[PDB]
Amino acid sequence: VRMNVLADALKSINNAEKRGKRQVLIRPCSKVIVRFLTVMMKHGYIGEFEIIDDHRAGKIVVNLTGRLNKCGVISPRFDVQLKDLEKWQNNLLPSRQFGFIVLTTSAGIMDHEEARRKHTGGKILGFFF
Amino acid sequence: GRMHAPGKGLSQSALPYRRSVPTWLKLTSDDVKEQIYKLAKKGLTPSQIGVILRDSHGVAQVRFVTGNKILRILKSKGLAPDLPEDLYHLIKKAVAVRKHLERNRKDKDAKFRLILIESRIHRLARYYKTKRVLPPNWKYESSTASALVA
Amino acid sequence: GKCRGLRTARKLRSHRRDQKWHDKQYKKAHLGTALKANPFGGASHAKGIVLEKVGVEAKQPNSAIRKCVRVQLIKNGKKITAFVPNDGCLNFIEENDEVLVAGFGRKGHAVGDIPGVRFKVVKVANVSLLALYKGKKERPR
RNA sequence: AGAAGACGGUCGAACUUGACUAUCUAGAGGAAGUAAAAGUCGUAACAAGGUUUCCGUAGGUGAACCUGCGGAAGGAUCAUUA
RNA sequence: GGUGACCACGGGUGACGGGGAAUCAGGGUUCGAUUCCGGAGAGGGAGCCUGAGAAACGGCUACCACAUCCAAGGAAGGCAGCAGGCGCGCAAAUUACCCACUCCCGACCCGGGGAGGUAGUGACGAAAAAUAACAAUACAGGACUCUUUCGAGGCCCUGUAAUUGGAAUGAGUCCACUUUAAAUCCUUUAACGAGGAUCCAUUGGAGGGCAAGUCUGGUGCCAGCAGCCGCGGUAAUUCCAGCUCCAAUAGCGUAUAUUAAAGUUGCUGCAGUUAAAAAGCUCGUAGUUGGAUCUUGGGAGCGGGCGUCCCCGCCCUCUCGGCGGGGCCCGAAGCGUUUACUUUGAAAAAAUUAGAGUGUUCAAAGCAGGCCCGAGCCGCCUGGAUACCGCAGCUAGGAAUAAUGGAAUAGGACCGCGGUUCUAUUUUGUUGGUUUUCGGAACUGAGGCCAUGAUUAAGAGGGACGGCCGGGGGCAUUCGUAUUGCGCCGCUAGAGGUGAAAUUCUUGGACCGGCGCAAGACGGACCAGAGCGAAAGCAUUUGCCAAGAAUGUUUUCAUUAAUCAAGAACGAAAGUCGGAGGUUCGAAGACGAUCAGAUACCGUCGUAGUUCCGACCAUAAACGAUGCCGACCGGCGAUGCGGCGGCGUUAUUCCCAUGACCCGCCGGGCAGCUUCCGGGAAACCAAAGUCUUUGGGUUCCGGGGGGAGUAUGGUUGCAAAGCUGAAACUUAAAGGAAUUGACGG
RNA sequence: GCGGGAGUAACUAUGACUCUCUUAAGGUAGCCAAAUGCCUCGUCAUCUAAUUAGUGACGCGCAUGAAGGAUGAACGAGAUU
RNA sequence: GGCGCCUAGCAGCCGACUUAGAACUGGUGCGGACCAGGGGAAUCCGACUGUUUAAUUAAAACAAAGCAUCGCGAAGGCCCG
Ligand SMILES: [Mg+2]
Ligand SMILES: [Mg+2]
Ligand SMILES: [Mg+2]
Ligand SMILES: [Mg+2]
Ligand SMILES: [Mg+2]
Ligand SMILES: [Mg+2]
Ligand SMILES: [Mg+2]
Ligand SMILES: [Mg+2]
Ligand SMILES: [Mg+2]
Ligand SMILES: [Mg+2]
Ligand SMILES: [Mg+2]
Ligand SMILES: [Mg+2]
Ligand SMILES: [Mg+2]
Ligand SMILES: [Mg+2]
Ligand SMILES: [Mg+2]
Ligand SMILES: [Mg+2]
Ligand SMILES: [Mg+2]
Ligand SMILES: [Mg+2]
Ligand SMILES: [Mg+2]
Ligand SMILES: [Mg+2]
Ligand SMILES: [Mg+2]
Ligand SMILES: [Mg+2]
Ligand SMILES: [Mg+2]
Ligand SMILES: [Mg+2]
Ligand SMILES: [Mg+2]
Ligand SMILES: [Mg+2]
Ligand SMILES: [Mg+2]
Ligand SMILES: [Mg+2]
Ligand SMILES: [Mg+2]
Ligand SMILES: [Mg+2]
Ligand SMILES: [Mg+2]
Ligand SMILES: [Mg+2]
Repeated sequence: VRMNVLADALKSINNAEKRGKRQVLIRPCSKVIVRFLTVMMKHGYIGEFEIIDDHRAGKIVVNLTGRLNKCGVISPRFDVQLKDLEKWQNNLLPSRQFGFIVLTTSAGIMDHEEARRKHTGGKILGFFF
Repeated sequence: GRMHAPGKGLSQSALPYRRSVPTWLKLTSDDVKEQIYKLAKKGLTPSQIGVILRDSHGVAQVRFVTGNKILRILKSKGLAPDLPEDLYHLIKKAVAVRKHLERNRKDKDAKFRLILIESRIHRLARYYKTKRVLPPNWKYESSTASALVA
Repeated sequence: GKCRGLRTARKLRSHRRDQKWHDKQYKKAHLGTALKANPFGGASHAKGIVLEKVGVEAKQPNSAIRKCVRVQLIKNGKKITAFVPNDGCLNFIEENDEVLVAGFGRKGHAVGDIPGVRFKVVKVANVSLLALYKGKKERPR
């Protein structure tokens, strides 16, 4: 059964991006997915996304801008401290010039640069570059 | 997929987005409640009550029109069945299969289906004992289950 | 696939230490039966008494009489065969000599065309075979 | 004030005996596995290997093997006509 | 009672534990007998005196094992302290000097200390660093230059060899000083001390990997080399040597343990169709993992510049606010859950690790040191940081993520109002009488109010219901020809079988034809890359019995789920046991052929079996050689089932329904074709894709080939056998996919 | 009821193998100097100081052998060490 | 009957044997007589229990369950006469 809604959504986005589609539909929506997509949209890797609201869990239609390479997930949400965030960063990112790691922190869902900026750790969510 | 079958069917019910009661429904909440009471006294399980109400009296969702579910209404009035409907039907099926099997000893297919049904019974009973619907000491005995159903 | 849950460490480590017995190096180094079967008993070198001088036929593509000595080790009394590794160093070997024997190169495995020989003589009568071969010092008459 | 000594109790070494358990180890005879000799007999497997091969099971034969029953194609057929 | 699959208990350890060490992307893997801390022991045990402290052993007692002296009556032992012996070994130092330093003990400034310091042995290992430098001649070379190769010097850099050829130094001899308890060593410093500067650099190599010779002489598959490929059988790039080169250098080779290489143990991060590999199938407990949903946006001046950036201010309650009665303020009580998480702070031995400062002559080190001294400085300035220290425990901020709960038989929250029992203090100050609703706590009855209180109903699941659908299963029943045998009838000499025959049956009527009878098997054609079932498997008719997927659903419950060690059900064929039955076929067996032989292939016969009922067994190339659940990622035409919508044809009927076709759509299946989605070693695969751009959940399982699925132990079985399952030893390949050739009865 | 004779493997020794004669078929699975083996107190091992005894093993077995062969607990006033 | 709470059960009386534990004690003797299995490792045969030569053989012999074969449908099979 589906146990990682964020993982399913991220895999769907990655496959649609690889196939070159202009829009992608991810069926199970959640607050975590919306926050992840908001982070990606603020960093410009995706376009606008619109939430179709049924009385069940909603759906999301994302406009793909074509500038995404990978948007994978780290399924076991490991506890990430600021002392090992660098090791996570150079394990998951293509380079130190670009690429972001989204981790859920006590201050909210945000990328690793903002996490280090406001000096907090959290649980790993995923990455995109 | 199915719990005990290699089937991946999709046949379901698509509840509409409009939760509002249709304007052509003249039945009020108390009227629907009285209909449910009459059907429950006649002996219908909540699934059958809902089916009759939807087919004949034109009510779409008892929860939408009254604010409460059928089992909640029955339990509030005090005439809900002692066993849950699905558990009762599983025990009924198991009793029927055992009755067939005690005459057809070579029906190994029936023995396999009986094992599947009893596994479902035990899992559902575990769920109900967790939710405290059933007594904490409730146990399904194959010998004494025949007097509980039909 | 493999399990990835946050509290699967017990299963991960149990599976790892179960599967670690299936490679030859770990099994040899941690079972102990190889240590018992090793004539040296986990020692780099050993001492022995030359029981005999023998010649061993080389393998199929080669054709030579490799010069070896049958040696009984002073400790645990095990009998082994040790190659004498130079042109004329068998002449420096006689009966009842106290020879030092080392491994023959690849950790208890036969080397080259010499079948079933895992040791070689380093010193005889507390003088090095290299020294005797180069003539830097003489047999203790 | 009092030593030797004695009855009893308690820790209890040690000896004898028996049991259990670890390794090492002899053994008539039997039965295997490796290696080398162009040793003897055959030619079962590779081609349709000259009875297609192989699996499970059972019986039989100097030896590879053979045969029955069910299976596989990793076949020598991706196909055979209203 | 207590402990156990969250691994108890038992066994092993070549286990003292830790601080730490090796290796070094990250993660890890090994090692810690060893100087610091903690523990234990003093030949093995055991028991004690004394003392604050011992189950002390440089204390005692006894036994055991060793072992000393003896006048044989007795007596005395404990170096895993410092040295030093023997033994064991591959393996490890002097029976030296001193309490001078650091400290310890004592009645104590004074004694003692094999603690400890010093020296000796010491290529364990680490740091520095000699074996030569310069100049001038010849012969070369240079972007050299001077006339345009010709010849030279107004230059530079090597090598060859010399009466060069005179400069600098040590390594050593050795006086003194210094050091030191006394010496030694180092640093100073006299004097000797270098031209094969003979004051002499070695260890391994020169086919490849891997830097270096297709040199020469011997040997001739011998000797030998060779970690691996390999060299050597008379012209050796590989052996034995000479010469010459190569690498490191006062070090280098070898053996062994271990680390990296090894993404060949894979958490990061491996694989499992064909290379080794997914259990025959399903259920299923522990374990692991689990859908969505509860506060978001609005504010003001400081503001990563309302500068529509935003340090950022945010536009819990009640108790004496310590500046019985002030707004001049911030303390006492609780958290409208409990946790995980994250950040901070504390507490975390030193040494070591990283790292700050410091010219030890540089460095490894060490924790030192530096400023002036004009000679009066009748002395000044410092340092002896800091970081890390897992996990567990403590504290304070945050509340995203994840678990967990609150009100459903209201036994709910909050505001009060009745009626209950006690009591710290009352003071209705002379004591005593005390009223104390005094203050709060004791249970209990009737109210008001809360918007009174149940998130939604997953392209999650279970269940109900409707019409179907299907070689799904069991029981009974019906039919079909065929085969074999038998009985009658007809006519005949062959019939059968084969590559050819023969065994065999035949004037006794064999075979053949006809009519019947009996028995037991088997359900052809229809029958398909069609269906159903968890697989194994399932195909004559009809009836009965339960079961089921898919579909339809504006039905119901509301997370009840996925995968699953242990355990359980079923599980082709063969085989086993008991009872029936035994037509055909047919292991074993017999015979005839074939053949060199023929225990076979071919033919004739034929036992067990093949059939049914009941009980075992639990194995197959049990195959898709391919785990399950979930999501995504091309096209196309079909097919099976169900549903939905449409021109028409057809069946009867008078029209629609309902069947049979035709055209589509949807869902679940068996598949097929095609594709530069992508993957893969490729064959190939729309899964074997979405994998170095590596993480959806979870189960099993492989680690070169053999030995070997063997031995042994355990367990199951009537047996056959099934499950679990090594090691010694051996080997450099064994294998997979494709290409070319050769070959094919 | 269930056979003979010859030759044959790179040391010898055996004979997997090959020839023939013959039978109705040539003794298969097993088991053994057995309560069944003459030779015989067979040969080897074990048990003892010493064993024509016992046990284990071997098998061309005068003359073992399958409705009886071979095993196997329990039992036996059975025979033996 | 207004009249009260054994409700963690009390009070009195009566009664067999049996078991367990402790102290003391005797010249270590105590199932004190009587009653009352020596044990173990194997081989052969017979499965076992049973039976047998009264008056020399109790056995390995006979029987046995089990297994297999044969005859017979009554005008019959087997047997007496
Ligand atoms: Mg064959
Ligand atoms: Mg063949
Ligand atoms: Mg130890
Ligand atoms: Mg230690
Ligand atoms: Mg210590
Ligand atoms: Mg002690
Ligand atoms: Mg002591
Ligand atoms: Mg020198
Ligand atoms: Mg050379
Ligand atoms: Mg390594
Ligand atoms: Mg691998
Ligand atoms: Mg394979
Ligand atoms: Mg479970
Ligand atoms: Mg969730
Ligand atoms: Mg014929
Ligand atoms: Mg079967
Ligand atoms: Mg039978
Ligand atoms: Mg036949
Ligand atoms: Mg999984
Ligand atoms: Mg292997
Ligand atoms: Mg025989
Ligand atoms: Mg005999
Ligand atoms: Mg005899
Ligand atoms: Mg005797
Ligand atoms: Mg015997
Ligand atoms: Mg034998
Ligand atoms: Mg008897
Ligand atoms: Mg018997
Ligand atoms: Mg009698
Ligand atoms: Mg008599
Ligand atoms: Mg008698
Ligand atoms: Mg019998």
